[PDB]
Amino acid sequence: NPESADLRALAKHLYDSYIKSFPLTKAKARAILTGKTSPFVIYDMNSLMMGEDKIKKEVAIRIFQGCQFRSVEAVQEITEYAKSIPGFVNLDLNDQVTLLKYGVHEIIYTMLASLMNKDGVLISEGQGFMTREFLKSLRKPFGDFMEPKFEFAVKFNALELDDSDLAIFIAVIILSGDRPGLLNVKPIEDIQDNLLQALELQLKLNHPESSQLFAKLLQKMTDLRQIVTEHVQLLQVIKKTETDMSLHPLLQEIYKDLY
Amino acid sequence: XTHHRISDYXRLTXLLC
Repeated sequence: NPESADLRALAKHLYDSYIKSFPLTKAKARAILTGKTSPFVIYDMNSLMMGEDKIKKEVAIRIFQGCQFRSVEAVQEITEYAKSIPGFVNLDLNDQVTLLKYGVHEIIYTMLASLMNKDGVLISEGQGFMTREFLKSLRKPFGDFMEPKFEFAVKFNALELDDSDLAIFIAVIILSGDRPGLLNVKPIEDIQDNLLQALELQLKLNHPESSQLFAKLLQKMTDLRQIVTEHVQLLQVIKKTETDMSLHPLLQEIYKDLY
Repeated sequence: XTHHRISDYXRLTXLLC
């Protein structure tokens, strides 16, 4: 019960910190996508054109770079969140850097799911919606860059997690003892073990009807690793065909010798 | 603060530290 209390207090701390760290939450995204509050819809080139006035070189490059710029803002928010996870800033600084390098894209994809449905994605802080079909229409090699993310999101969203759940799950992901090059695995696994028990208790309290949710969520962590792998490869291709396209230097730091 | 790979992580270190 004092442990129970501690675990609930940890869940609460992380939820509070998540809210502070991430302006566009799942609750906020769901309210927008279901009308409880509509986004300008971009479904083709003409609507993209009309969209540029209403909300905020070649189109496919502009959209891809838009995705990168949004990722950069997510890295910032995730880094702030990570600093609030009890124990994190007390780790070896080399290890903190390794945990962020490998963790940030997995979190990006997790949280991107909140903004997605099977037909498209919220953009521009919820002021626009870009259709999946439109993102598939872009020229090679950009035609498919979002499809792995959509596929993940549709499956992930079927678990009906809320932000209080997500706050604990993303903490678990960052505190992964199996990242390459970690110097002190045991303190990381110790923190993750607390987070995992917090997660288990949260899901039991918050999703009593979902009998195997904890196990299902652990599997998603593994799935996240593959989208990242596939994304980095996709970037290799693009770095080949598109030598003139500037990449974002923060992302270059993250991607350098990643996998 | 400083760390072994800082010279390759100016921007990330800016955020973390």
